[PDB]
Amino acid sequence: TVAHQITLLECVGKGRYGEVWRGSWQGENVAVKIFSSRDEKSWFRETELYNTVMLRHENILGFIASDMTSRHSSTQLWLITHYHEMGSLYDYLQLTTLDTVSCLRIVLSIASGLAHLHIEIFGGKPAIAHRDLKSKNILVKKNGQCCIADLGLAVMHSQSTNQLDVGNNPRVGTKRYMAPEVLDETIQVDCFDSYKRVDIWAFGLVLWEVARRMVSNGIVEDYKPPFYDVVPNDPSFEDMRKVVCVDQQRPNIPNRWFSDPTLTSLAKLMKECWYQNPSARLTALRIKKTLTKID
Ligand SMILES: CCn1cc(-c2ccnc(Nc3ccc(N4CCN(C5COC5)CC4)cc3)n2)c(-c2cccnc2)n1
Repeated sequence: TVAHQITLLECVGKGRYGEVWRGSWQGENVAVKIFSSRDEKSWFRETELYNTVMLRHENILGFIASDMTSRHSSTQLWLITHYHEMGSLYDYLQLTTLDTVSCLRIVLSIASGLAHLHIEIFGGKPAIAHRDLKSKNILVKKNGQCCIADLGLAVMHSQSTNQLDVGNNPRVGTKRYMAPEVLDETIQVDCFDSYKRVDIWAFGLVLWEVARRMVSNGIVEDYKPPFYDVVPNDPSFEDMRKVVCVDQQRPNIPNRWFSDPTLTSLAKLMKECWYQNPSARLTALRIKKTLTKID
């Protein structure tokens, strides 16, 4: 049962991460991620998280089950979750432009999901850093809010024991979105705060991607990924470090943005996610409060 109770209907994505399928469970739409054979530790970590923690939130991909199963005479690792037909924020930002209300809805939902991850709840969940946040890791829901997915690189911290749980995963984050301290390998790995600060850096990149797609003064930019103009597709590790650490570049913020009320708040936020000093960066909770106030 659990995975034998599921019919894989159509495969909506294939990539390094493996495969994502739309499928039926009880005649219900579910997402089914089938992990690539290279990536069993991400499956194990995510199964470990969603099983040992009460991790449920509007803006976090809703867990249904994890399972092992045979197909084509080989073991497959499955993670089954709610299904969101609109797909990834990354693909959404190419299929449409945004007004002010829908841009703010999107980024605030993301900040809310991320704050919920970052914040320990007592008697309950530990603090959780995501460590691979990106537009391709964020699902758009029918109601226009988003939810965060792909918890396989997650790190946890509990105040009761003061134990940092970094797990055992050789996988590293998407290179395009790696904060400088990850690229120049100076991140203080023993301090949980360092990982929250990595999620904030990545959140600023996503915030940048979204803001760009908001119409202001009747105009809008084509979708482009962070640093699209200084690194190739599938950027390499040294590709990113030279741009981020040596040149210390940031995605460009048009000056005009500071004449638009909404874009002004957004551009101020992103700049305070990109401080090269990780301790200078806003926290997720502060981002949520700020966006909650915007109009
Ligand atoms: C690869 C990123 N990931 C997306 C999902 C995920 C979770 C829940 N629901 C959905 N549904 C969905 C619907 C439509 C589309 N499409 C949109 C447009 N289409 C265009 C062709 O060019 C782009 C591409 C595909 C994609 C996904 N996906 C998951 C996942 C799944 C299970 C467990 N853990 C994570 N990982």
